[PDB]
Amino acid sequence: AQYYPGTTKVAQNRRNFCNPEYELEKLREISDEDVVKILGHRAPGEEYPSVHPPLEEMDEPEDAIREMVEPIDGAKAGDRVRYIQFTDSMYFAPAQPYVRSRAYLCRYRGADAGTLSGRQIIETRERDLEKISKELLETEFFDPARSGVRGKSVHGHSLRLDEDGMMFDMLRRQIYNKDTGRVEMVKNQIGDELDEPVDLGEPLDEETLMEKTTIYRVDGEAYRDDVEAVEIMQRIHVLRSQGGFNL
Amino acid sequence: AKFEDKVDLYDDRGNLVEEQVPLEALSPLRNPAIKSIVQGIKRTVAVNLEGIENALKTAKVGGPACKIMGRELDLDIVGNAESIAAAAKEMIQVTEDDDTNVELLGGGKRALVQVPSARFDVAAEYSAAPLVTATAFVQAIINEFDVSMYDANMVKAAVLGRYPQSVEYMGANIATMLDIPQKLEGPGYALRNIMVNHVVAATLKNTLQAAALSTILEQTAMFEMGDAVGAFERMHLLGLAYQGMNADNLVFDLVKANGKEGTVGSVIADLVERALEDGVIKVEKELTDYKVYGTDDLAMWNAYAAAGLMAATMVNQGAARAAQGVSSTLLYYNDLIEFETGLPSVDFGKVEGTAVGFSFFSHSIYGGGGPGIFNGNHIVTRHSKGFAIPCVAAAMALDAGTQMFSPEATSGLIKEVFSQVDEFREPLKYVVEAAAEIKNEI
Amino acid sequence: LVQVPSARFDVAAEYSAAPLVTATAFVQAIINEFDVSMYDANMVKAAVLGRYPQS
Amino acid sequence: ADKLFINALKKKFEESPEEKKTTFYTLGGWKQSERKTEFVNAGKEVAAKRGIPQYNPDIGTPLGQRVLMPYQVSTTDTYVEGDDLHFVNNAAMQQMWDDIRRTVIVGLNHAHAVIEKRLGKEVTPETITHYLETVNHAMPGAAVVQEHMVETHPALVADSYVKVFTGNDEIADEIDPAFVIDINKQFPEDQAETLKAEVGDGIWQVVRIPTIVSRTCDGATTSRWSAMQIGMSMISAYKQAAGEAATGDFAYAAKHAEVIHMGTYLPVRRARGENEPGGVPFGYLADICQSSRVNYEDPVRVSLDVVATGAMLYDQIWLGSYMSGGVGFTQYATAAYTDNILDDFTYFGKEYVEDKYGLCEAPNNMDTVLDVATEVTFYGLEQYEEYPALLEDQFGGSQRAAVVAAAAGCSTAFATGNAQTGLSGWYLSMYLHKEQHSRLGFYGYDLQDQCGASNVFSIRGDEGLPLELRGPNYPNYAMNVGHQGEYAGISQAPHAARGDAFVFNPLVKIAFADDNLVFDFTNVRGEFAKGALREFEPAGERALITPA
Amino acid sequence: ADKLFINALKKKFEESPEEKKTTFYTLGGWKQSERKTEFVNAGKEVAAKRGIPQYNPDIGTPLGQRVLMPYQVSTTDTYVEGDDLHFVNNAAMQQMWDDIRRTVIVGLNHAHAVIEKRLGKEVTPETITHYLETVNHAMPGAAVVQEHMVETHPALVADSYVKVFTGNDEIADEIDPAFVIDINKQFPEDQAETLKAEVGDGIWQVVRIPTIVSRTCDGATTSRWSAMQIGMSMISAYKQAAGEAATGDFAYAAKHAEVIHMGTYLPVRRARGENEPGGVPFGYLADICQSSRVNYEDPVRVSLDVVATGAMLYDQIWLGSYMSGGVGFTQYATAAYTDNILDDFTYFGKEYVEDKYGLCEAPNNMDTVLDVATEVTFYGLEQYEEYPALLEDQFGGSQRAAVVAAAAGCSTAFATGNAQTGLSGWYLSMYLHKEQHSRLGFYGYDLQDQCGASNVFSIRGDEGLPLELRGPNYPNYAMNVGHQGEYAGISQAPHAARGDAFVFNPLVKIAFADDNLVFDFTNVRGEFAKGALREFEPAGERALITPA
Ligand code: F43
Ligand code: F43
Ligand SMILES: C[C@@H](OP(=O)(O)O)[C@H](NC(=O)CCCCCCS)C(=O)O
Ligand SMILES: O=S(=O)(O)CCS
Ligand SMILES: O=S(=O)(O)CCS
Ligand SMILES: [Cl-]
Ligand SMILES: [Mg+2]
Ligand SMILES: [Mg+2]
Ligand SMILES: [Mg+2]
Ligand code: NA
Ligand code: NA
Ligand code: NA
Ligand code: NA
Ligand code: NA
Ligand code: NA
Ligand SMILES: [Zn+2]
Repeated sequence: AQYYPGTTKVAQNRRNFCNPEYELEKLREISDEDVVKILGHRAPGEEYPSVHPPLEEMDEPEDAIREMVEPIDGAKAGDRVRYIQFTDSMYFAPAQPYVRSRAYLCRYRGADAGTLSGRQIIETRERDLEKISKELLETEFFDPARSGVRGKSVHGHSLRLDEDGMMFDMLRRQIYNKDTGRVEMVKNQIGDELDEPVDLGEPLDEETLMEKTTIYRVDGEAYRDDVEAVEIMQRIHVLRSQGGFNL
Repeated sequence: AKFEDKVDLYDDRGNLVEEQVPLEALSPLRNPAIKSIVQGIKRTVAVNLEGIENALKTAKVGGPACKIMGRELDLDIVGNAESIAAAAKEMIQVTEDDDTNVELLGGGKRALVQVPSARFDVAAEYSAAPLVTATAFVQAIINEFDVSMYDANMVKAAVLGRYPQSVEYMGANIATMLDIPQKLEGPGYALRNIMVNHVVAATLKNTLQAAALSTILEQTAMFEMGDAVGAFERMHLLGLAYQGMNADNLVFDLVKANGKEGTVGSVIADLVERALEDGVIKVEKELTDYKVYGTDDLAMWNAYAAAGLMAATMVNQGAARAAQGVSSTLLYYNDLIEFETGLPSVDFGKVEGTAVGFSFFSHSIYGGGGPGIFNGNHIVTRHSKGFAIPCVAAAMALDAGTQMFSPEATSGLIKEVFSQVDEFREPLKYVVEAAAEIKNEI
Repeated sequence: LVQVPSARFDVAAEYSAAPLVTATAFVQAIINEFDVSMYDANMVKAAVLGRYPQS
Repeated sequence: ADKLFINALKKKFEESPEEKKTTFYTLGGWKQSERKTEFVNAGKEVAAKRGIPQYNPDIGTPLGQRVLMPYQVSTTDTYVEGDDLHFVNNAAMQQMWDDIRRTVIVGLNHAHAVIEKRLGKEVTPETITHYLETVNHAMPGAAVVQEHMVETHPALVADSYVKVFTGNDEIADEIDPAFVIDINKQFPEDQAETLKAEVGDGIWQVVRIPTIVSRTCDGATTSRWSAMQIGMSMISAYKQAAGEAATGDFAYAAKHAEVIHMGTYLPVRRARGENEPGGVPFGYLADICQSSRVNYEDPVRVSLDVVATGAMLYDQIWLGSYMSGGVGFTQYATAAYTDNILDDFTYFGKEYVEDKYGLCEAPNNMDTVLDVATEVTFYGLEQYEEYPALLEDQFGGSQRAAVVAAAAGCSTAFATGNAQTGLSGWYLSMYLHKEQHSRLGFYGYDLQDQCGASNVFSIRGDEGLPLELRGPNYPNYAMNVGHQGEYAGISQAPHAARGDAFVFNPLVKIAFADDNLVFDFTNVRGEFAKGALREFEPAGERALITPA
Repeated sequence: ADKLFINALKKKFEESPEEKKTTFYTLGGWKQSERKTEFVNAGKEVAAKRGIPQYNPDIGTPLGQRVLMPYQVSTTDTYVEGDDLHFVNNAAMQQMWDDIRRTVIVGLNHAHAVIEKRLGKEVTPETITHYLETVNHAMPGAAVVQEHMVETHPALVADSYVKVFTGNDEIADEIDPAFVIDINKQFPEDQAETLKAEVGDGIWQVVRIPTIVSRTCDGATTSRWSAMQIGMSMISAYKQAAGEAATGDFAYAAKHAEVIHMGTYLPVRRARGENEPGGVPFGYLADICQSSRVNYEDPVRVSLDVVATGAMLYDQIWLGSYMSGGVGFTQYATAAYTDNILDDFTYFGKEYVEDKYGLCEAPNNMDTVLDVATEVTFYGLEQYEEYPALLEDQFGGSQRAAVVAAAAGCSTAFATGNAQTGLSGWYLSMYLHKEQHSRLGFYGYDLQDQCGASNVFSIRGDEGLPLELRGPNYPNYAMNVGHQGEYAGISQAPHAARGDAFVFNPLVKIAFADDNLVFDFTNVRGEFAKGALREFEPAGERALITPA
């Protein structure tokens, strides 16, 4: 698959996030229990709640589509659908909203992704969410200064940074420690205090953010100078315009 | 003979039924099984005799939490259902040998009614079904128990609700798949104002049949709306064929290839390859490490893309067994395919647009609700001309119980009655057989 | 005088196919007759069916 | 001893009410009236200020060749000129409609199951109380989640709030009582037991949006505004993601699945959305009126407080403005709530029925209709004949038709305990009146009354409906003055005689049993009188955001 | 030399607008704000008076962890907190909608033919003047024919009147000038000439009903109320029987055959009658705005005054209350009329077009769309990238998408002289923006925008419409913020550049050129500022009939 047109680093980064054969760089190590804590859907060692009985206990219509489509594990068990939501700074976070949804539906099964300017969300079966969330939090989808895990009060994608280079958070869920140069998660994604904070590592430096970012900007690589990318967007406009009139 | 296209038709098990069928043998305008489905939906009514009896006995009539103290009437309706239904049939039929059907269900608790075709032949629209049925059962109940002149109005209120004070049959104990003509978002929309849950209920959650019923209803509405006239006709017919009728086994074969481990993205890659393989698209231009595709048949590209879209829903929502993500799949299938190819997405952006608002209005505070309450007449999902809703029906069919407003909650009376009708329940079978049968008349 | 074929009403719920099929056939025939451009054809639509769908 | 209207007639006229002759033409036209004088003076100031002629007593014909009468607001000792009962000039009447228009009833029963079954969280009286504190900040138009939100001024929206009710006394007791409509305090004991049985363990919100917004916008705004702020408050109080799939189930429940509008939407020729007067059924209007819970030993008073509520809303605001306008229909309505005239006729009929049958003890059939409706019709018409002052007071035939028929219909329903036979009695009254005086109402008055008898007991599609379900959109009733409010009264009549706690909807009955409303629904005619005297203080005013 | 939004950014923040870092969290939360501090104290007062908790700053999340900014109303020197621009807190905004809602345009051409042909009487300037004196007595709610009528207080309905206009200057000169909208006084010479040529010898009424009635009732009341008092005034001034068969011809003329509503009625899911915001087509909204007749040498200013008009009406009051409610949509709309930001981007594109093509001289095709819309889009998004204060000001992506595309679409129409290619430019701007920042608006923002390109030039049933005829009920536009007001602006754009007197209806354009209106439509952004400062005096208040 070719994913996206363009000759900038941005365009290559966009294609890499989508391509499931591209190995995301791992930047940090997070325990399974700290993933569960950050999500906040259940307490570590709490059984998964269910919304319906396991699939093997139900009597399903004879349906060749059901037969051909293998259910994710949480679907088989009847887990809740739950979510994780990120906000990405326009000051060169590595992932960005449409890049996430495009990449999620290329890499992950059974995904409901939503894209907004200040928040991007994925909803899926709880046990499967916990596995995806590990990769979203440990790899270069995430920087602990320029990205944020926020289930509410998302303001900050478009705001100036604070003196540490951290994105605004009304609820201050991610705290920069001047002593280590590292960020800790002090609250879960909906803003409730964690018993013990989670180490999210050090913010990427300026030059690494520039190399990895998927936003176009005049002080990085401008979209207007990615002339092949612009040309395809203009082409789609024109062909949609003509098809709606006639074929 | 207007169009040269031919398609191979399959069943919902992926087996070939009939090869080389002219495309127009699937037109709503020509195919007798689509005519019979539409005429059927117009004339079929579900009657809740148990509900009528309970409404009368408690004096709870005329809408939610309404009651009239002192008006209670205790009538053994379900106990005398045979007599009442036979008396009602006498009034509903035009002659003794016509196509009137009245059938008792659930030990007399329910009745399937199909009002005779002759009444619709001299009717402007379809409201004779509920109104003729309601008055025949009101009169049959009054006649059965000799209900007095002074009390009979309570029987009317238990059957048809607060109408005419309300515009709708508010609190009625009858139900139809169609809704009143006043609620059309535009002229020509009636066959779109059928809840996705009702479609899934009638087809018993068989995914391909639900997709088929939904697509037949949507694309037939596109003829009534005039959208499938002249320049656009062929686009709509190829959409019906490839997206809703599993033409050439394209939907079925993409699901087979992506069902075990695939994602939206993998279906896309298979579809583009297949469109390439079949000559639908070809490389028009090379940019830097990027091929721009072109097509000399936009309508056929659209149809192939549409078939890919259905299969990506079945793969994505099927893998979750949870319908909510269909809004996402309708969006990013189309978003991704445009940047994959340089060609316009399904319905030239209109699926994608529908999917944007549908996502909003199914994950926010401002309206809509779950996927099953939407339909082609809903303000959120009317915008695509037949290429979005059939995916929703397929996603709700595959839901394993994640919804509060599920078909069981919204559509239980529709399911019990309308699933009895063979052509409603398994439309893909009947439509393919008819098209084979008229195949040399085109 | 236009009489839309009965077979369109046989698979329709109601009667609006008459105005809608007639309107679009004349809109497209007028556009095709004079080769009205993509940019101006929306005027032929407004002249035939008016303010619909805003009204 | 005196008929009840004798005091009013004596205040209006120098003659005793029995006298047949009087003096005209020498009262000074408009100059006899304090109110017309105020208006001429104001017209001159208005015209000078804006540069366009306006109110001028010399245009058209010269008012006040006869006595311009004061009206007694029935059950009070307030007398006012009729202009003071025009809805435009009477803030109590405007606020009565705003209080209905801005109200919606919204269950918490489905919402609480979304919380427990989809989200997997618990619901308790504590969580409910937290939610109610949250929604009582949010509902007036203030923020709970986002940063940099701008908000409504709390003082402009002080009348907006959310309360709950439930038939489960133990749950009701746990919720903070600031937010609870207490059924056991507001209703006499037998009524309370009925209502609590109807509601059972359901928990229902009564939502009122701000009057200022209802006046800027429309009735169809109310359920939307309510749903937005319920949705925000559910997100906040129960910790959803702020916008996930399950949020949509709260939206659908609050806008559609457990919502009770005050009115349903109308057809295109009279296109209106929800919560407009024409969609309010007669049985809801009877239940909005709260006379039932305070005056429950006097079924006449209860019924005629309902008549007053409906005559004002349906004839003055609805038919007289929304469906027409201009000077409009003040006195077509005031006939039913002034001078104690309806009260005298209806107390007669109540006493007739009581003495002959016992209330609710007549057979429910045509023999009772013929008996009671005829006897009360002849009684009312005979008062007009014996008191020329009474006939000069209710000068329009339409006014007399509605008053006599309302008494006849209400009395017939007091006998049978059934509204439908009450309605038959109304129509028969009209027919007898027409033959007796060789006139009835205005040119188009008895469209519904000639269709009337045949449609009382019909069962056909747009004809048949129990009276409690009918309203202003019942086809025969959709156009004309001098019927709808009296029909609401006849709907109330049998239920008042029976001692029923509600006529058609127990949720609606409890929802207006709320002392935080601006209008006092327990004493409608008392409130009309206070507004006439310029003593009622409405919500919605913009004084705080305008110059001094 | 500075960009136009630079002063505003310097007012809001201590940093220079180009600085990328700032300080959060130590501003005192809501205590930094005068307005939030007023609201906190008001919430305490309210809750203590009524016995129910209300506004409380500690519910939910704590506002004001960042700077709560002042906003410059564009084209003014007035800076206010956003709360002062919420329609609930701004009487200018409420009155702007009341002045539209309460207006109907009613011909006199059929009526004058009834008089001459059916009654056989003469019509002259003098009879018309007599008729207008009569209807200016009656329209506010006062009587002309019957005895014992009760009437509206003239001071409560001082804002109700009737004026006329005509294209025949010699006829207009013979009607009393108190009643005449003088086209040659109100419009520049070339515009006057165009408008008079459209009207010709027709004579048309502009009828305004009382704001107090409009707020009590709804938009669909206006044409009814109008017809009632037109009818009474025709009876009085032309000596009909008061109620004969020919009377009905006047009624049908005034309600149906020569009536111009401000908005058409809406379908059932958003059921509303006439003269509600959703029925007002974008071309009429551009013509209601009176910037065109005063700012006719500056096509950017005309177009952006239309944007302000429509963003407030369509997003704050219509989508943000009638169709939703709560805190609502103030800053989704303020983004298009504050801080001179849209102005900076649109003047940029106007200058670009003027320098490259000449206004109205580019070819009307996709090549121009691709050129102008791309260039302006890239200009506007660069400003957000160059000025971190700008991006923090217009913090929501939807706001940015609406602003940038409005500039791009107006600029494209400036070049072609045709709205339809302007609209194509709007959608292309969204597509470029989405790819550039990998984000666009809120979850449901680009439903219309992804359908957009294909439906610009479609001719299908519910797809194809010139932009001037589209409005809030065009199917793809029926739901979402951040578009409708901008589309009204793009409809104005090509006409402003051409110097046309009107966009879609010349009667509507003349109807709002009336100095007796309460709101000043020649300076919409000025009026919004006045209301924000609590200096606007609206009509419709009840102070005269309530206690001091
Ligand atoms: C022009 C009409 C026909 C029409 O469709 N409506 C009229 C006029 C209208 C105007 C009169 C206001 C004004 O004087 O300028 C208003 C106020 C409606 C409006 N436009 O505001 C009205 N009628 Ni009328 N109309 C009334 C009435 C009636 C009675 C009055 C009978 C008499 O003996 O005085 C008669 C009908 C009948 O004979 O039964 C009637 C007629 C009429 N009604 C005759 C004119 C009669 C005349 O020339 O004197 N009204 C009434 O019966 C009571 C209420 C009263 C209404 C005002 C209010 O309710 O306070 C008023 C209701
Ligand atoms: C719960 C929702 C989902 C829902 O359907 N609507 C919400 C909330 C709602 C509430 C918020 C009121 C409150 O705080 O209690 C209101 C005011 C509507 C109402 N009920 O009055 C609103 N949104 Ni929202 N909403 C807005 C916006 C936005 C932007 C904010 C992004 C940012 O970085 O701050 C995002 C969407 C986006 O990412 O593109 C957003 C989301 C959201 N929007 C998320 C909550 C986000 C979060 O948790 O912080 N709005 C806007 O971008 C600007 C205008 C602003 C609206 C208020 C106004 O116009 O003045 C408000 C419009
Ligand atoms: C979709 C529809 O909601 P329902 O699905 O019908 O509940 C519609 N609301 C909306 O369109 C709300 C529009 C404005 C608020 C959303 C902000 S973009 C309605 O109330 O008629
Ligand atoms: O004279 S009419 O009966 O037409 C009007 C009644 S107000
Ligand atoms: O978060 S959402 O895009 O659903 C709401 C925009 S206010
Ligand atoms: Cl084709
Ligand atoms: Mg590990
Ligand atoms: Mg004496
Ligand atoms: Mg005597
Ligand atoms: Na006296
Ligand atoms: Na006079
Ligand atoms: Na009408
Ligand atoms: Na003031
Ligand atoms: Na500064
Ligand atoms: Na707060
Ligand atoms: Zn209003």
